[PDB]
Amino acid sequence: IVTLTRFVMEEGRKARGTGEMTQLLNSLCTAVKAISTAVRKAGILHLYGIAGSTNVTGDQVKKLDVLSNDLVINVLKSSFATCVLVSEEDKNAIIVEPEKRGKYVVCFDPLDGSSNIDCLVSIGTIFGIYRKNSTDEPSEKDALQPGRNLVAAGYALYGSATMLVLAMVNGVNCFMLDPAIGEFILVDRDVKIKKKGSIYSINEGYAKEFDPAITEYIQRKKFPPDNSAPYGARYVGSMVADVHRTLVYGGIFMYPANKKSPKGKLRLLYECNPMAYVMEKAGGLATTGKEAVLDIVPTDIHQRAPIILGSPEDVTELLEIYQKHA
Amino acid sequence: IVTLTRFVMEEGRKARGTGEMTQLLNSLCTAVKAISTAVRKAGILHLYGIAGSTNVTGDQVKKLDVLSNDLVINVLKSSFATCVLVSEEDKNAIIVEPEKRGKYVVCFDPLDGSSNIDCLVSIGTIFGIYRKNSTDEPSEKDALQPGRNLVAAGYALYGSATMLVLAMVNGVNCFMLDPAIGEFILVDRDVKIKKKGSIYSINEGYAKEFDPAITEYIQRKKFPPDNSAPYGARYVGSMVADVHRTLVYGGIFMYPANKKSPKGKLRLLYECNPMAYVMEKAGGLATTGKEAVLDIVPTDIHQRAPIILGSPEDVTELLEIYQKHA
Amino acid sequence: IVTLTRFVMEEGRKARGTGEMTQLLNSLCTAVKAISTAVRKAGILHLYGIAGSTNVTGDQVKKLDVLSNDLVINVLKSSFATCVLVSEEDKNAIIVEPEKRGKYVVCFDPLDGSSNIDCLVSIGTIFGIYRKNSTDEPSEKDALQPGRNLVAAGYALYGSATMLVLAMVNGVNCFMLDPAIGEFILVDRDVKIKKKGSIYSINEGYAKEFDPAITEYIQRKKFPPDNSAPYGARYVGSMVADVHRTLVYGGIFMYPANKKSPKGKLRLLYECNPMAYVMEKAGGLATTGKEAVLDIVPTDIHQRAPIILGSPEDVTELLEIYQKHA
Amino acid sequence: IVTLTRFVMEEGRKARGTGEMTQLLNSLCTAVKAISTAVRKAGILHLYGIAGSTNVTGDQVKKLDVLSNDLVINVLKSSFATCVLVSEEDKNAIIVEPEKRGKYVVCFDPLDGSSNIDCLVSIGTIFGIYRKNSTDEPSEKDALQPGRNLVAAGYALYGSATMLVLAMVNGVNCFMLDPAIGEFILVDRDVKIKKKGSIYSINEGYAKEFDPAITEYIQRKKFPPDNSAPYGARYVGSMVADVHRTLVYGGIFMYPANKKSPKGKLRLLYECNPMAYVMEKAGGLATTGKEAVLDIVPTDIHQRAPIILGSPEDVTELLEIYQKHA
Ligand SMILES: Nc1ncnc2c1ncn2[C@@H]1O[C@H](COP(=O)(O)O)[C@@H](O)[C@H]1O
Ligand SMILES: Nc1ncnc2c1ncn2[C@@H]1O[C@H](COP(=O)(O)O)[C@@H](O)[C@H]1O
Ligand SMILES: Nc1ncnc2c1ncn2[C@@H]1O[C@H](COP(=O)(O)O)[C@@H](O)[C@H]1O
Ligand SMILES: Nc1ncnc2c1ncn2[C@@H]1O[C@H](COP(=O)(O)O)[C@@H](O)[C@H]1O
Ligand SMILES: O=P(O)(O)OC[C@H]1O[C@](O)(CO)[C@@H](O)[C@@H]1O
Ligand SMILES: O=P(O)(O)OC[C@H]1O[C@](O)(CO)[C@@H](O)[C@@H]1O
Ligand SMILES: O=P(O)(O)OC[C@H]1O[C@](O)(CO)[C@@H](O)[C@@H]1O
Ligand SMILES: O=P(O)(O)OC[C@H]1O[C@](O)(CO)[C@@H](O)[C@@H]1O
Ligand SMILES: [Mn+2]
Ligand SMILES: [Mn+2]
Ligand SMILES: [Mn+2]
Ligand SMILES: [Mn+2]
Ligand SMILES: [Mn+2]
Ligand SMILES: [Mn+2]
Ligand SMILES: [Mn+2]
Ligand SMILES: [Mn+2]
Repeated sequence: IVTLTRFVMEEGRKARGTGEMTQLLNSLCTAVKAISTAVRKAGILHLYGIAGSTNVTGDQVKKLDVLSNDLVINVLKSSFATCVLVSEEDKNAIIVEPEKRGKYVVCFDPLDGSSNIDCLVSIGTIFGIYRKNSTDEPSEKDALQPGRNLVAAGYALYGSATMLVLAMVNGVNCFMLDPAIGEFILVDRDVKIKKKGSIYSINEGYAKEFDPAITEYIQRKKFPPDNSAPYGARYVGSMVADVHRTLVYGGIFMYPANKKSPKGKLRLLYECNPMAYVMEKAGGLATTGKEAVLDIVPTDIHQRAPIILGSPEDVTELLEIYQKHA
Repeated sequence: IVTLTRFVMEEGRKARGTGEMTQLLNSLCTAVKAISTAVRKAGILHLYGIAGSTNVTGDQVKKLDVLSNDLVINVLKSSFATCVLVSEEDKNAIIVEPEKRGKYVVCFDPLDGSSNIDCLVSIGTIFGIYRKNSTDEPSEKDALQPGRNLVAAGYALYGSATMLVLAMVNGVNCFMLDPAIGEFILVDRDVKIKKKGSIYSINEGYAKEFDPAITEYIQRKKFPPDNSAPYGARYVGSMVADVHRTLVYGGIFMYPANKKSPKGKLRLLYECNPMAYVMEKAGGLATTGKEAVLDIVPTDIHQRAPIILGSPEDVTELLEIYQKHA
Repeated sequence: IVTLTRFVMEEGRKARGTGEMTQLLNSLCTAVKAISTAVRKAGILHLYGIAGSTNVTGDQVKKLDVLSNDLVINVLKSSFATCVLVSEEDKNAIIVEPEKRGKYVVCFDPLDGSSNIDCLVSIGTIFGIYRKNSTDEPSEKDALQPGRNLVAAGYALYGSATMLVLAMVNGVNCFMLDPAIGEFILVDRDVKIKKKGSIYSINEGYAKEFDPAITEYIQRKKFPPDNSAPYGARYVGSMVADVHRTLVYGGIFMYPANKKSPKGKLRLLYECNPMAYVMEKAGGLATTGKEAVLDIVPTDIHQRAPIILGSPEDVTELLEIYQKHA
Repeated sequence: IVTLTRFVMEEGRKARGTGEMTQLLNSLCTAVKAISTAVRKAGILHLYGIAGSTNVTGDQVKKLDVLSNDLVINVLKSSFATCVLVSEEDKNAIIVEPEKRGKYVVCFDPLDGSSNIDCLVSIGTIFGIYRKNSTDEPSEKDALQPGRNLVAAGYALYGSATMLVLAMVNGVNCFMLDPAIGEFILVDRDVKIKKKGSIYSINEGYAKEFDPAITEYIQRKKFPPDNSAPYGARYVGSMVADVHRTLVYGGIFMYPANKKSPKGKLRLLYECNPMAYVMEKAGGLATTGKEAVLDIVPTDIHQRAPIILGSPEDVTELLEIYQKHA
């Protein structure tokens, strides 16, 4: 029945758009379809391996990182829709050339889940979009806006299937990719997260580095005090996968500050904020433990932040702990 | 360069086979390719949902369970290669009809990872094969052989890519599926597992139900006593995915007996034993905590067992704990 | 490098469009991709057979006719771009409903080449587009415009490859479909036809029904009077295929009036005019034998016309004969 | 229901085979699937163009010629099934190396229809297979057997769909390729040709070079003397396509000797004989005009012959003319 293209246009029409938010999104889709095709046979393309470098953020860069990165930089460019790009792979903001330039700023993780490539676990692409504020010549500053300024945010999951999840002012919609005809077919319209789930998702390899609240919280999931059943544990290793499972099954996902990462691991611009926006749009929350993610005015484009998100009741139960303690 | 077909035949030729081990395997591949195609667009085929029943083992059965099941039952049948089939989905052994019958017994999880379907996490298919012993009319007994009798074992992963991993007397080989031409192209020849890794994989939602060894072991992964770095934690939720990551990255995977499941959760016939065989063939171990999995003469086809597997040094470190305690 | 999407937008941007010519075209592409996927496995979908009816024009209707028809009617509708549709399969004009209506009229052969389906020869889709003139409530009349009013025209070939050929005021571009990622990649930019070729393409099964000019002309192709080599003969059976080969190799294609079809066989609205427009835009001609096709004000939507098209020198050589005789 | 693999094995089983006729055939299929994938996007792979050479037989060699050739040479080799290969592209017989050698001789047109590549018309692959006679070290002679010695013959059509047609002692079966899962699904079981059709297929560009019988025959198709309707004319340009349409619709296909090609154009080994074998197995005929094709002991591997084939009544009507005249 409904293709992403169609849905795009019908929702962008009713909002009276110029078509520019549109070109952009459709450009992004092609990017996703291309990445997804490569991923489904990346080992047959010798795309596992290193490309040979370290990130601005520290990552040991893989070829897939590269390919998928170029693709997005390409497709966003040719869209005539954007003016500033912030990529995980790129040290500095990318300023579109003047003739190809649009009024949009786009932050993205071209391939989230690097630790999961070689072993063929789920991985994905995350992106956010803000409308340009400044009249300034477009600079790196036009990215340093908080999450509450996002006009669109989503991510693609190359899981058992390839899914494109997309949130805007009015809600979250999931579209799945039909490899056969190369289109994204709406699978879930206007998705909402459960008020409470029963899955906690965290790398407990940092049990020792964790703070007193995370510690108390986990213990409560494992030793429920109302003597209810203990939450299930899940941690795929790929932010896009865990966030998504949290989305459809409910529960909570966690990458908290620890004694070593005052500011957690995940990046504000291109992992944290879009995931938060999606999530709030579905009716769940997203906190550092101490403040909403979407309210944080970034000062650095590669800056990290902690992140608690998911079922509102769960996220709340833990905000309470953080209070109980600080 | 090398397709599964080719590799099959060249290795089956050198062993002087009848071609029967062969027909069988190739039949299995088609099964896998079909399952994989459906999975990559299962939501677009309305294959998420329930089919409407409970298993012999307890599972809330999904349509994918069904489809994928029928397919294997079909393809194994038409192969002329098998005589007894044991399926997760099927209460009783399936006895091939006499004209289509072969000298092989095939146990399989048609779709492992049901809790992970809806959220699009990795899932897969696991299978084992034994040569028929009895001259008896083929009965359910011809399945009740221990794991050290396996002639072939492997599984397919529908992860970010679709992989077909296969172990026989001589070693483990990975083949990836190229959707484009619908063939399985050898990606890794004669794979070996690291002697020690740094990932422990377990549902810690049962922290409370766990025994003293598992408990002590996890604590050691989190609080290394040689003050080394603490292992990373991973738990996809899908046996096929976690086993596989263990395979290529090293580390350990765990689904131990607990105060509620004297005998763990996973089934001996079609989850545990094939995974153990693969794993031992790669150079790692697979234990109940108390005995090798492959040495356990099953008495029931749907019987469960605990299972510790992975890097030999890790699996050993924990066997020691189990000793230290019992 | 360039996708149809991209090329669409960049050429529609420079013309200052509303995006409406655009939505429409992209809708058409999805239609084509869908038709093409089905065709590449139509026998495996039991799509060879009859659907069970006769056309307004006389055709024994096949299921593919139907499927492909519905698809276009669907996709053109949802585009918000059109107001009147004329289909080969549909007796009367189709008037889009008011809320979904646009300012465009679209005539199309949903699946050209029915005699060639069962035997797996090339087949295709042809379409034309005019901008609405009347302020009249959109009626069937808004289709009864001549070919020189076309704003866009092309067709898709499902040949050995799937090609999308598209002509507008500024020229003809070919895009090929990459099944892998489901996009149309520009293969030939701004195509031109040779001034003269060496292939004549005609159903000589009507040798007897043919007029004196066609007869004289064919004889000249077979017995060249400058004692040059005789033209090659080609006649696939599928208008889309023969027109296209004429396009890229040069030569001439013919479906002339005969003693039985005062007005030839092919339909003006949806076979003849778009093929003529493409062809003139490439630098060749298209004549009834007596008048340009694009100058013919249709009076009936299912009306036929003769059609000579291809290399300008050839088409001219034959216009001369038609003169020499009448 | 039935895959080529399955059908292969079940028919090869009942004949009590070694599996060697089998390996071979399945190797051939992969070859076909690979060629077909490339063809469906050959322009996107820059595979239109010249590779840069002339054949033993005269052809201006295209890259597709090359790719597809290598593939077959590869796959036939690795099959362990063959000992001599005769290719259109290869001047001399190819003698498999001793360790990879089998008891089979395989002649093939790796890509029939070169004049049709660039314009995206249907093209294909033709092949024949004979069992080795000599005890001689395998030489070029083991190919110089007549057509009545063929054990298997068929061809693949990359038309609107990709079809694999295959004849053996017991009859002709068509299998279509489902791109989706990369398998060949039986579409027509044990096919038969009509006793008479109404389509004559010939390059009438040689009207002038033709002999008195062909001339008289064509005139009869166009001016039926029983005043019946005149046959339809078809000539795709691609032997594989015209032969196939003849197969399923009935009628006749013609590439006769002419004043310039005492021996017609098509090659005996790899175009003519397999097409003849298929055709006779369906219940039609195949003649030079003067003698069955399958009875001709070749003396040269690249030798040509005329060829009339199709509906037995038609082929007969024309054999009579050839008599009437000589
Ligand atoms: N396809 C669309 N879906 C939803 N909103 C849109 C769309 N296109 C445009 N808009 C809204 O209109 C604003 C400007 O549109 P545009 O003129 O295309 O940049 C955006 O910030 C959106 O909020
Ligand atoms: N394709 C193969 N690869 C490895 N071993 C094989 C193969 N086919 C047969 N064998 C060996 O030969 C035994 C019997 O072969 P079969 O006669 O095909 O049942 C099996 O138990 C295998 O150990
Ligand atoms: N994508 C496009 N390519 C070429 N011309 C276009 C395109 N879109 C619009 N136009 C031109 O602008 C006119 C109206 O555009 P629209 O406002 O989209 O209906 C059309 O008749 C075209 O000639
Ligand atoms: N798959 C098959 N289908 C039909 N006949 C076969 C097949 N395999 C073998 N045969 C017959 O058995 C002969 C030798 O088989 P093989 O031992 O495989 O070379 C061939 O010449 C065939 O006529
Ligand atoms: O390896 P860790 O410490 O568990 O962190 C995993 C995280 O790393 C990422 O790959 C980004 O670094 C995320 O996708 C994922 O949540
Ligand atoms: O849901 P739990 O208790 O973590 O168990 C997960 C296990 O269940 C299975 O789906 C089989 O029941 C395995 O794939 C997986 O290891
Ligand atoms: O069957 P005929 O008389 O040769 O006409 C063939 C024509 O018919 C069509 O299928 C439309 O009727 C065209 O595609 C093709 O040119
Ligand atoms: O170009 P001509 O003379 O019509 O001959 C066409 C023949 O050439 C071939 O391409 C082989 O030369 C055949 O496929 C086809 O029948
Ligand atoms: Mn990244
Ligand atoms: Mn990431
Ligand atoms: Mn299962
Ligand atoms: Mn399972
Ligand atoms: Mn039609
Ligand atoms: Mn038509
Ligand atoms: Mn050739
Ligand atoms: Mn040929």
